[PDB]
Amino acid sequence: SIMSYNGGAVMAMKGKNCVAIAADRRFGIQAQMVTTDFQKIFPMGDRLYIGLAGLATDVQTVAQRLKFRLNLYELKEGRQIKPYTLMSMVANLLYEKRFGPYYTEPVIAGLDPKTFKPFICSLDLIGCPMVTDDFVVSGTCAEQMYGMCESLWEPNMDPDHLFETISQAMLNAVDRDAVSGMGVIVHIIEKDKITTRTLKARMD
Amino acid sequence: TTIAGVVYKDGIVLGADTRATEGMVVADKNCSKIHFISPNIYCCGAGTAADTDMTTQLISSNLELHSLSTGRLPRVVTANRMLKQMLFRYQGYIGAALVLGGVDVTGPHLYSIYPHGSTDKLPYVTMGSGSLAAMAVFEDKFRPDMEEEEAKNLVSEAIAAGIFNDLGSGSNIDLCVISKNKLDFLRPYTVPNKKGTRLGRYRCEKGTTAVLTEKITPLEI
Amino acid sequence: TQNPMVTGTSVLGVKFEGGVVIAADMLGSYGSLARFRNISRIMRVNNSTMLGASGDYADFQYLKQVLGQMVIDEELLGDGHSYSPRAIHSWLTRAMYSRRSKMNPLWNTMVIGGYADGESFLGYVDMLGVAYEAPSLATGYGAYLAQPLLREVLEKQPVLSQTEARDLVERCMRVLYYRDARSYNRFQIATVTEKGVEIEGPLSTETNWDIAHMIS
Amino acid sequence: FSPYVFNGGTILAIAGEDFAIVASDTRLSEGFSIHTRDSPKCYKLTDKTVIGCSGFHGDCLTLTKIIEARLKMYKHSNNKAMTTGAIAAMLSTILYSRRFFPYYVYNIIGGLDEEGKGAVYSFDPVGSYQRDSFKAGGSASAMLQPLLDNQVGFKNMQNVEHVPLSLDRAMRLVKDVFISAAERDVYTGDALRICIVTKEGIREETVSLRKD
Amino acid sequence: TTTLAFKFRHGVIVAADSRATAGAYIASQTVKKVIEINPYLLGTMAGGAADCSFWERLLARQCRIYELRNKERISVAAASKLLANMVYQYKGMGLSMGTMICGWDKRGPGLYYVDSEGNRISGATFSVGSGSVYAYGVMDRGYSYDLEVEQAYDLARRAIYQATYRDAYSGGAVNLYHVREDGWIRVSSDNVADLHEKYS
Amino acid sequence: MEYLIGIQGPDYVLVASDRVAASNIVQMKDDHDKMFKMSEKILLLCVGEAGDTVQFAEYIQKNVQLYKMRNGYELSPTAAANFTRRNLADCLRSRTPYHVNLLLAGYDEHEGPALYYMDYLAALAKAPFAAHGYGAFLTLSILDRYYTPTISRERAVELLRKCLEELQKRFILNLPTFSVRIIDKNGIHDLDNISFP
Amino acid sequence: MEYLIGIQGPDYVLVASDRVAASNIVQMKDDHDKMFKMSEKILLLCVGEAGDTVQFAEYIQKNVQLYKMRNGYELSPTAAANFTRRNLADCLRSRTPYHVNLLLAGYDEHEGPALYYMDYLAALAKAPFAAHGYGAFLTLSILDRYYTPTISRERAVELLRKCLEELQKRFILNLPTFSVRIIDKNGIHDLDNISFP
Amino acid sequence: TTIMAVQFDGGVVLGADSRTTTGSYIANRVTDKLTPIHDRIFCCRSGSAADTQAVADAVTYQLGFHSIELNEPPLVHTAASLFKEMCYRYREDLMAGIIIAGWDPQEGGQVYSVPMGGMMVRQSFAIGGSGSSYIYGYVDATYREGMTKEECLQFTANALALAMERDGSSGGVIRLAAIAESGVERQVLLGDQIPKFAVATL
Amino acid sequence: TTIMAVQFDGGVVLGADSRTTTGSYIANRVTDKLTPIHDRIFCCRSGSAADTQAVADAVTYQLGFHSIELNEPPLVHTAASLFKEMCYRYREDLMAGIIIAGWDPQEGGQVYSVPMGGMMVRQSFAIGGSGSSYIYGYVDATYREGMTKEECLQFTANALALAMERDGSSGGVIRLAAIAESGVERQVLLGDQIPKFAVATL
Ligand SMILES: *C(=O)[C@]1([C@@H](O)[C@@H]2C=CCCC2)NC(=O)[C@@H]2CCO[C@@]21C
Ligand SMILES: *C(=O)[C@]1([C@@H](O)[C@@H]2C=CCCC2)NC(=O)[C@@H]2CCO[C@@]21C
Ligand SMILES: *C(=O)[C@]1([C@@H](O)[C@@H]2C=CCCC2)NC(=O)[C@@H]2CCO[C@@]21C
Ligand SMILES: *C(=O)[C@]1([C@@H](O)[C@@H]2C=CCCC2)NC(=O)[C@@H]2CCO[C@@]21C
Repeated sequence: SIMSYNGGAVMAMKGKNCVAIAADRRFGIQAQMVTTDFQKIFPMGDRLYIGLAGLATDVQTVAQRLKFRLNLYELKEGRQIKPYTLMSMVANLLYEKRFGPYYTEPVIAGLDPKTFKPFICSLDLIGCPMVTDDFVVSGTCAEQMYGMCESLWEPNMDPDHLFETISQAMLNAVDRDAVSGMGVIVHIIEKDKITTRTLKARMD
Repeated sequence: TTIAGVVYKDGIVLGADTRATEGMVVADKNCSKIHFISPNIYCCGAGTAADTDMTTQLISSNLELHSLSTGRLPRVVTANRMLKQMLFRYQGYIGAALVLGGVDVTGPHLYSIYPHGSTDKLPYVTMGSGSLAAMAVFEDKFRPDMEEEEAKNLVSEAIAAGIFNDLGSGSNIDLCVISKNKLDFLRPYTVPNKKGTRLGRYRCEKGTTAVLTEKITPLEI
Repeated sequence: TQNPMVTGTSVLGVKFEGGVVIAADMLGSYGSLARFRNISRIMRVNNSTMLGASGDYADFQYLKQVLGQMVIDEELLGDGHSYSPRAIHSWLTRAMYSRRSKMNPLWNTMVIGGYADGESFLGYVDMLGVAYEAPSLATGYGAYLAQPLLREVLEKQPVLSQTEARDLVERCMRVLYYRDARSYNRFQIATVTEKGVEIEGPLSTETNWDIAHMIS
Repeated sequence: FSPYVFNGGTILAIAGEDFAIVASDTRLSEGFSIHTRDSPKCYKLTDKTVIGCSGFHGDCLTLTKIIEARLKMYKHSNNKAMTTGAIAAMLSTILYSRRFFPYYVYNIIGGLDEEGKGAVYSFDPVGSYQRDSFKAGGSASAMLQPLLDNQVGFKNMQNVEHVPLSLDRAMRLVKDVFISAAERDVYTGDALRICIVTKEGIREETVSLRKD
Repeated sequence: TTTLAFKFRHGVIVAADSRATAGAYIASQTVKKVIEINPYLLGTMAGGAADCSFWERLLARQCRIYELRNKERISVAAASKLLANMVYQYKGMGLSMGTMICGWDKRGPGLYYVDSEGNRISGATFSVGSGSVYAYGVMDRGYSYDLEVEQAYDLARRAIYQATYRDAYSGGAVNLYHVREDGWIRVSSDNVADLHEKYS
Repeated sequence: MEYLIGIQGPDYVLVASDRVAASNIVQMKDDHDKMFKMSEKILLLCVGEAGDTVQFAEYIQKNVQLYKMRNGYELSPTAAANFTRRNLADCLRSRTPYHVNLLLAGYDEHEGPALYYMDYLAALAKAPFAAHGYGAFLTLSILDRYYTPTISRERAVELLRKCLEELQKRFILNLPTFSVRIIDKNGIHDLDNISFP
Repeated sequence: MEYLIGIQGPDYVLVASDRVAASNIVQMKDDHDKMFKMSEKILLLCVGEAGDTVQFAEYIQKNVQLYKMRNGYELSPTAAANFTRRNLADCLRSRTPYHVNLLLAGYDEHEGPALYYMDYLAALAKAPFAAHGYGAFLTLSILDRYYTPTISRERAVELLRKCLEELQKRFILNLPTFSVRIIDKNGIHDLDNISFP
Repeated sequence: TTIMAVQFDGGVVLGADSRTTTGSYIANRVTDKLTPIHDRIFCCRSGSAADTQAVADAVTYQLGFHSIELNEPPLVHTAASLFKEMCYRYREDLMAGIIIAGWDPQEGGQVYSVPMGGMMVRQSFAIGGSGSSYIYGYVDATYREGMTKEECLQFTANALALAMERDGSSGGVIRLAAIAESGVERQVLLGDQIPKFAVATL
Repeated sequence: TTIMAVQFDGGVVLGADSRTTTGSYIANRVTDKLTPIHDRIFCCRSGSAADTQAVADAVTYQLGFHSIELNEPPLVHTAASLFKEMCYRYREDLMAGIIIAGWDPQEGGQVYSVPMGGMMVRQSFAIGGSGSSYIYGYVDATYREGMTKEECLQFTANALALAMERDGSSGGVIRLAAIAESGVERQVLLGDQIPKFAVATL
């Protein structure tokens, strides 16, 4: 599989007036680790983030082209983009390459720039959007993340409990995948602050 | 995927399931497979999700343009022609299988459109991996010129047959009733499956997770 | 065999209070050609057991030879022990698995039906050695078209009468004639009860073609 | 001609101080169709041992028969019943005997050791086996295993007391984990069969899972 | 998989990881890659788990039979020769075995590398598996015949730790064994998380 | 297979490459240079397929020098690395892909020393140390064992010698001599070649 | 790839082999012996596929020594070579072929020194000098240039040094040390290893 | 698929089965394989459903435009020529066997066959499809010159029923059309209207 | 190849073509595909010439031995069983489609079909070969119960001629055999004895 060449895991979770997005930190060529500080979560706004999983070259390419398009949109419109609009923009970008696909799967997590309502969505290889009220996962350890998230997620969680839930899910899921891990980074997005945390993880 | 459609005395009933899978894992449990084309025309999609989505959006935009130009209510044959010409152009590489239902000045029309550009105009149609299970119910219980409630029960039964007997179909049942006087978009219509109650609380408590670094950024309102 | 040559389509089976009913059409197809139109794909094994097969008719005939000889051999002993439907089902499973393990399969899917000790038996064996028991069974395309209707009836009403079961079998056969390309309009119905095995011969389904006028 | 097919199914085993639990789903499927909704994947070997088999069903049936025969033969030759570890080693040799035309079976053995404690042994299709404290196998093994690592093994948990596992908590955990598995895996559903092994014997329970 | 062994003045040092993988799924993190053939003779496992286990258990049976018939313990060279002859009969059929046989006999310490391809080589330092390349560098930069026992322990732990850091298919814990003249001892089982704490 | 290595220090970058050009089983050249000078404080080290290496490297060199001529100042290492990744990635899906593995070393007056790793799929990583080739597998753990972020350039040359000695002991290929350069605030300095008789 | 060489003189045979045992990209052993002692005046040098080499070589060794035990005298080099070729050829068309390339060196009291070349297809040739491996391609012309039939063993060791030096200059593989033996009327003598620091 | 056309003095008779298959599953069981190309010109389509539909629509468009520009009823030969051009040009891409039947004032009733590959031949009767193989001897034995419209209808129905009995890809109902100067008459034969032939029994 | 057998009250009629092909070249143009297995038992061979010849010789040997040991005329069912056993056992190795026709005192005139794969079925009439496909509708339309020997001969000749017209692998002369209690009568139809059917002309 060409998706599993570099590995990687991204997860987004929904709370009460908050969102959380977590990712693994490994960059490696198949079985060899190259670095342990690879960026997979990019800011597309003050309370809007996108996480990309898959082939690292396509991750960087898609992030840069998406920032191109988003910057032009925000200059022309004089507004900040809504999360659903960004979902549509990403889907359009991915489907333009339908027969020469980018090998990346995105998750979007954010708060609406006016009503501050949580939003999370996922997109597959070619751009079918999936909007959920609980959680979304993407990467090489998707089944493991699905099991953890189905077992742990509860509705209407405050930011601290949301952090604990997503941290436990990501840690225990990547501990069972060989090409994912080497650290976890979590962003908790609220109305008034962004909190970034790095987790104590297994480095084997 | 199980999608179905029947013609009854006053119009069209379309039905679908709400499960989306990536291989043998369930990705989405509340997908909407009934798409809007025009206020009188709707489409049920099966196959490749992105292809179905983009194709239906493109044809819907084209039909809105046509209706603005003409000032008249769009016709189901126009949608049929647009869709099948587009799909024939791509030689089956756009993996969209569609059930197209509408009511126009000529009456209720129902079509089945296949990914290679083949079209069939029929009084009842099924598509998807659970199509044969739905078609068994249709071939057993279909009568011409049914009432609205009979047709709704029949389409619900066919979608349920797809749900319980196919591994790629599941979750809830969505319905769309189209007559000349009204439109009913019933999401959800029946819920046959639910998740069992949880018996344990997996200790969720603060300070269980160990942190190395932390950065807090204040945002201005 | 590695390539089947003359095949049969789908076999149906339902258990009811006091016995089992099995149905199959009388056609052997050479590809898409309806070549042999008067063949019987149901077999009476013994007074309690009957068998129906889909797939290679030559492999079915070989199995009929071997099973008949086994039954005769047991009846020569005269000791008051007979083969139950369950024992014949287990022997069939062993035979198919042994053939598969030698990479020389018997290209059949089999339904075994029986009535012994006041209990009904319905069993499935496949080419690979997958075998199981269920209250209704259907092979081939009937697995997609007939099993839904049978299952829906059985979930609501778990116990059926002979009349209800026969009516349900006739409905399912009609559906198969509507939607299977390798199907034929003549079928046979075998029933096993406390009286034994009865086979009812060339039966036809009444079809409806009114929708032909709705094409416009 | 392919000699194999995938028939689905998930099995789970949890070892306790004085108990063992072996659970499985009861759905038998092939491709996108369902064969039966009432095919359990757990088999009783002795009064102290239960086995769980998932994979290709013909191989499962044949292997079950072979194991039963070998247990009878051992009792004839040695005048005693076989222990859980002896059964595990014998099964390892049985699996390796087909190394060049394997059994497509995943096996988990659960029971009591000779001191009365819980024992779980996990196998791969060619006969490599290990003694564990919990193990999941089948189609939803990758979903079930991380949750058991967290909740039974207390991995990644900071300042959490390692209270010993009780039969009640284990039963609740099994039920919850199978409820979560039936949500996301298409091969898992129908009913859950739970077998509890204690010095009083083997006790069975069945609970319902969603039928779609 | 990372397995390692070296001879020094005070005996043989054997070290292994504990991760078992099936594709990219981590099947286990507590697997045992060292087989105890007899109280004076050890073997390591890399490649196919079932193959290595079965054939080294068969070697253990044959070595016990040798001791019964000849009333003397088998030598390391003879045991490695037996294993190589056993696995040569199945060449081209798909066996995956990489083994180190370690012990102490009348010639002193012994260490032999035997693989399913047919190699049987004697040596003073060996490493087998996916992470063997990473272990070789640390071991080669640290190895001396005149090491002290604690220094040898630390070197083996460090090499396995670095291999688990760089290789995706290595991890878990470091299991360490010391072959001495009176038999082998189990030294330690150290989780690589604790080693990360110690070394960083 | 060809070998590249780079070590980053507090105020310097140290790079080394092998000097072998091979065809089939013979070494055609033993004093080959695999380092390209992008600017006064940037070096590009390229290995990979024949022809692809020089064509890609010289295209990048020409465009970087054109930036200097047109704007009167030089590209920073980060900008040069991102330009390189953009071009390699763009050509990845075309009919003329380049099969090149690259290291980029540089010094910025405001950002300091920088070392960048790029594989043939055009993924860009920033590293304290990095290596390319089959010998990387043998020498990356030596760097992991002995590297500290506060390392002096004398100790860096010693660590480089350790890695090359390991290649002489355990590697099956004959890589007898290595080119060594250093980049600091004063520019690019050629150090002595590391040779093994 | 492994390297074997043999030079025949008026009263002696000189053989050399490399001492490297390799797996993938690492040298696992650097003091490997590839010479097998058939009798008091016969040496067999075998390279090729792993396992095949030792199995075939030790089978031949066992049968030659059994001839000595049974008959009270030893096989001549010619007879040993023909026995070896017969066995390799017989196994060529069976289900268990050996992929081995061989040199056989010997001294006969009545026939003198002898060197025999055998490829994996079991063709047997008698030669004044011969070599096996990829390095043969590089060193056979050096032997052609400087070999005379009347060469002394001091000059033979010098010519061997020339060939090995060429391998150090032009060959892509790391073959740093070589085992050297000589066979004369007094038997087999181990000479010093030829090493390149 | 089984398609047939027979010419009588003053017109033509066309007939087809009504089965669409995706493998061994019948997707449509009442399909119409007879297409009006013009007022007195019809085509029977065999092969790929999509390909035949597309070609038929294109020829209908071109023929309508031609008839408007010339202010005449079209000729059957012209429609056959348009079909031949399209089927020969895209013969690598298309799987389409066509029968073109019709009436025009100049030549009367005409039947043309365009097989796969794009050749065009005029026949007195034409048969096509996968089931056509089973009725070649029957049509050769039964065809006679100077048949009337009713005899042609009976002959076509008999042949189609015989083909539907033996072919797994043919079946359903029989669709018939008679084209003459007075116009087009269409019939469906279903159930007991379909001719029956006794099956041999021992 | 086209082979046929029809049963009448008191016997059977067999018929075959006379073409052997190696690709598109006719190696033998007067071959005999009807083989006497016993005095009143014949086989029609289809498929591989060598395979069918070998199987026929083996069955002739076995049946002769059986008849000598039992001191009875053999049954047609016994010959069909021997053919079925051999064709099923070596079904992977053999390409042989057989028709076995005959008369015995116990059951009268009998026709059995052994297709490829080794199944055995008794039929009132049987057709086989590559040309048999073109006459399925004709035999279904023309077959009637209670035919006489002369009507059966005419029916078989008509069917074989129709098959030979349309198949490139069938042709030559028509070989017919009638088997009854009184014995075997063999005929050849060549040239103008072969039934003619008019070809459509425009
Ligand atoms: C249904 O066909 C299905 C769904 O993904 C469906 C597709 C179109 C609309 C959105 C969701 N398509 C698939 O590929 C899987 C396989 C079986 O059914 C699916 C769930
Ligand atoms: C190691 O080589 C490895 C181990 O799973 C295996 C299992 C335990 C005992 C023997 C070693 N074998 C494998 O196939 C995977 C991939 C590479 O390393 C493994 C983890
Ligand atoms: C007929 O040839 C057939 C029809 O599906 C098709 C239906 C619409 C009009 C054109 C003919 N084509 C096919 O591919 C199937 C298989 C054999 O015959 C079909 C039923
Ligand atoms: C007939 O099936 C055929 C005959 O050659 C063969 C001749 C002898 C008696 C058995 C039948 N077999 C063939 O392979 C060719 C090709 C098609 O028909 C043949 C003429």
